Amino acid sequence: MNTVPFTSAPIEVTIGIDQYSFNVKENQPFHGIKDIPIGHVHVIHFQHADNSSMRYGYWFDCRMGNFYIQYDPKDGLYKMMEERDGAKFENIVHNFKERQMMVSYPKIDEDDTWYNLTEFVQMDKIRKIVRKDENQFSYVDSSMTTVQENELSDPAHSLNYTVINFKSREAIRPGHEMEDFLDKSYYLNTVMLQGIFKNSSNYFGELQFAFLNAMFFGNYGSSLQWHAMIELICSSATVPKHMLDKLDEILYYQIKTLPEQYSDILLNERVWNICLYSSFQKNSLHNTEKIMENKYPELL
Amino acid sequence: GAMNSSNYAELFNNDIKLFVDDTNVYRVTVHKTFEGNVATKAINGCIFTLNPKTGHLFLKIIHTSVWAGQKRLSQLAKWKTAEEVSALVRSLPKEEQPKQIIVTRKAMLDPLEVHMLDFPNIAIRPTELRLPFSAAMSIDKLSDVVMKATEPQMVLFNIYDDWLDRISSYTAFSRLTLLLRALKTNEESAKMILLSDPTITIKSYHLWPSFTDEQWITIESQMRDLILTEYGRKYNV
Repeated sequence: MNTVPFTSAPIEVTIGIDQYSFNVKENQPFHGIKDIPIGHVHVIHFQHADNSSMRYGYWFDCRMGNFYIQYDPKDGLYKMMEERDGAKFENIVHNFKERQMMVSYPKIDEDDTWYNLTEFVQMDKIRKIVRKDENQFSYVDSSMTTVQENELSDPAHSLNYTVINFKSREAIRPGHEMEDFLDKSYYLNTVMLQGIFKNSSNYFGELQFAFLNAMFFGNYGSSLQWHAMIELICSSATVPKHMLDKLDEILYYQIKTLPEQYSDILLNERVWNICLYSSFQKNSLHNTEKIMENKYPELL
Repeated sequence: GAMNSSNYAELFNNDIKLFVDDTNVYRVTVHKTFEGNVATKAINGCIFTLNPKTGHLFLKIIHTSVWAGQKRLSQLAKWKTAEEVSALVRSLPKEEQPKQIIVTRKAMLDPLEVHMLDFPNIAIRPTELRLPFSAAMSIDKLSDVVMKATEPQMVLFNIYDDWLDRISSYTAFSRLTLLLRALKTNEESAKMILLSDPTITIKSYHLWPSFTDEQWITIESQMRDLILTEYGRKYNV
């Protein structure tokens, strides 16, 4: 179980760790998060009490290094940093553990929620979407634009999601206009899976990462990407059966975790109605269809 | 964006543009079968592609053979339309290519946009105008070339005859839409108005009769009377 110590908490903040969240008071003796499960990526996220603008946070994997959080009073945010001195880091963590100055990652033994949301998400793929090669962790916030959004402007602070555009020469073979526009299988299987992602696991990893950035940061571009990647599969007549069955699992857990009161900002009515009731795959997403109809019947 | 009453003069500026109307591409008769089911029989159709400034009409005749063994014909007709407009643009020299293509029905936007991806500088626009181009097949010479076709064919017309020698393109378009609206509203009454008087004929090389300027004023008033008369008959007003 790994640990992310905090130097201090000088400003009142809501701290997220994965799907959990805790309020910390201004100058409360808070020194971090312990018992973080090894084997998953994690996200540690912030929303300041005195300015709820910029949600921001850091994706990390405690297998890749020893990470801590320090508040920067100049840039006004909690920054993740890596400690290269293992013995220093162990000594600090031991001190804070003995003083009981850390919250414990509150995982229920039965509960696979986080694994179910991050099954295909790898740090190495996050670091290609979020480009800052000098750090082993990745900063995301509410306002970061996607390479696609920037096309339609600081490229270094951008989310390099794979561009999906149904009315692009990439999506439509000259001579197969009607075919490729009404059936996205070409675009899904040849261009995206065989060509860019190489396999369904990379595709699902990026879809799952897009959803989590949409949910944890209210990142609008991420929400666009999540729905585009769902619609691309649902709009394809020819999809490997394993991929459809896996997508239904993926989406079920995403819809299960979404805060009910964010459904109006996080769910696109057109896409979901198309995917569940009109698309080639309208009858392929039984679990997702049942949770959507029971939890969000007003959207449908 | 969309072409409306606000931007009507734009139709007659020096930017090449085409209207595309697909309402006569897929045409059927509906009939009973021997078992008392219903079946459709396709008849030859056409794409109506018009330059409103010059009157040049690119009439692509859609021969019934293009539907043979095809499904979802109403959907296919839109994509065939877009395919043929795309092929027409590619056939034209660069300096003759349109800068805008205005579709009369919004269902043509996606098909045409997808077929014109290679032309990102040609704008594909809808219109809020209710244009009576469906009545093209009430123009006897256009109906005749469509019905006689035994294979796919493009025929070129000037839908304004020689009117632009005497009137502006704004006025020519106004006269065309009035004639087509009248033919759409009461075809038999409109053709009587146009063809009643045997001393005024249609030149071999024309679509419409050889009215003098004063006769055009009379005809135009008779067409407006017809449309009003028919609106009164429709609404009992």
